[PDB]
Amino acid sequence: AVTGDTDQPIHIESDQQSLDMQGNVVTFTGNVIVTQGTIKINADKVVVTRPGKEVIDGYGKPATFYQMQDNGKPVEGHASQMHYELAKDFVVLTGNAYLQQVDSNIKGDKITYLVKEQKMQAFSDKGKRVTTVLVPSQLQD
Amino acid sequence: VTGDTDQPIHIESDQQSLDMQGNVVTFTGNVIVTQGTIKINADKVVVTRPGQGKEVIDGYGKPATFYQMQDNGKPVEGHASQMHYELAKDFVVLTGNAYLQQVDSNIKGDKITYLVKEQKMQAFSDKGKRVTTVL
Amino acid sequence: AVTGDTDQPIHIESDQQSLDMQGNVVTFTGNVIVTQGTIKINADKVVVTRPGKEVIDGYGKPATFYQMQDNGKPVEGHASQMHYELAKDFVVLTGNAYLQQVDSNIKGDKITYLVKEQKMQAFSDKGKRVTTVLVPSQLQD
Amino acid sequence: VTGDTDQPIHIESDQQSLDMQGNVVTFTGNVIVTQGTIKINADKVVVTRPGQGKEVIDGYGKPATFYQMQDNGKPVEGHASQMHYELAKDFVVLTGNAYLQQVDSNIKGDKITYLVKEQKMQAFSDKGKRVTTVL
Repeated sequence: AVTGDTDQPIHIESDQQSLDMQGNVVTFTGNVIVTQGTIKINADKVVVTRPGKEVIDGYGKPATFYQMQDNGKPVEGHASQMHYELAKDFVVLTGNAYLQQVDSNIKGDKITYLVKEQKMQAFSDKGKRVTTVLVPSQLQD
Repeated sequence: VTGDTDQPIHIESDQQSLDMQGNVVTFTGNVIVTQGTIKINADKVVVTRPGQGKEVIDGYGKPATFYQMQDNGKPVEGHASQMHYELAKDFVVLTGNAYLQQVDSNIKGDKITYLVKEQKMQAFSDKGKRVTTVL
Repeated sequence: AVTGDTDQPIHIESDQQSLDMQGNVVTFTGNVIVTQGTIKINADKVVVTRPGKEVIDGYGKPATFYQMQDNGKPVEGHASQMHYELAKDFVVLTGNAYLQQVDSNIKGDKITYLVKEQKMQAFSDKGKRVTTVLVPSQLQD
Repeated sequence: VTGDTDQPIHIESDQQSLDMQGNVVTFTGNVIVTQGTIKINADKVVVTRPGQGKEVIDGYGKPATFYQMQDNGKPVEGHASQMHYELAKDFVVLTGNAYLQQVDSNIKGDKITYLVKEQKMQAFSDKGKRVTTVL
């Protein structure tokens, strides 16, 4: 992750916005674009919660994720849902999830991504499988 | 074949963890690794790309299997509890009930060492003994 | 030689085994025991070659040779090296060689033994000699 | 001595061939046969044990020598080009420049026959003649 993204303001943009004062849930619908530094999430619906520290959930067909790494190369991925826990800098993709790095990619039903640890995990549902491919250092863009 | 090292690694598993700092990938649950003409089956696989040419594959299975086509069109196949493949040094090590064959040739032992380019196999025994029958 | 030994599988046993696919040389090291019927060779190292029909070379301190004869009596001998050519059933002992039959023995630097001919020859190096003793038919075991 | 026939045969040679089917041994190169109190030197020796009591020793030498102790403590010694000893019939035959002596007694001829138990020697001549001098 471009180190320092986390310390940036979270800019959201959408058509509609709903704000629920009791409960404290903010919703955005439309061409929802959420940006934080180089981080970019696109979804149809984005709901941000502050349980108790912010959490951001994105829903799309699919919801996309982008972020530049310290080396100038991007990380990209999509899934039915992007769960981003701001505090842990932890991104979870579920539902036909896909995540891509310059030297490797992963396809699965759930992909977790600890950004400030540079560690990714992927999981499959009963009857299904994870696909990982390591890109040879010469087929990399 | 010699050009397998430059081929992409395709892995299927029930789950995986990828440490991209320390360039290590761990796969578990009916893992199938294929890289060029290399196929590996195991319960757990660990692949390490220090820096791909210095790549290392470790496989753990009840039989855990290894397969690779050779340049002279003869495939190498074998199985063991643990399987270790150093692609840098074209070197395979099979441990625990190891078996390895290349068509008409074969060997068995508690540990098999297999130099892929030198085309030379070696079998070793624990507290036991290696044993063959030639006609 | 117990007639029919030659038609038996050659069983080898050792600690390590090396197999050299280019060249076609199989090596065995350790408490190498090679058996074929009643034939038994013990060595530290055994290398089997198929020039072109198998050949088996045994090295020990010394490498030993045993085989029961059709009459129930054994032939035994030892030397630094046991060269056994399977095709000709021809055993050569070299290096402080010794060969023993129920009624006779031979000590020399090289002893050849055509098993399927029941003929033995022994040789000495310049400056050395062969010793043959014929055992009286009453001092025989 | 009479019990020599039951004694082991010790032979030294540069080389030997032993046919164990047809019970024949051939020795070449400075051969030394010793059996009890029997010593034989020759370039080539052939010993045959049909079945040892029917043993036969043939010796070939430039002098080729024979030696055997007798029961009465007097040794028999002689030499010839060819030497033939039938231990079954206590019989020695020396051919070609034969010489044989037993202490004070002796004989010379182209062929000497020597009955060991009868203590009786005989000398024969080719196209020539036997010859002695008595004082």
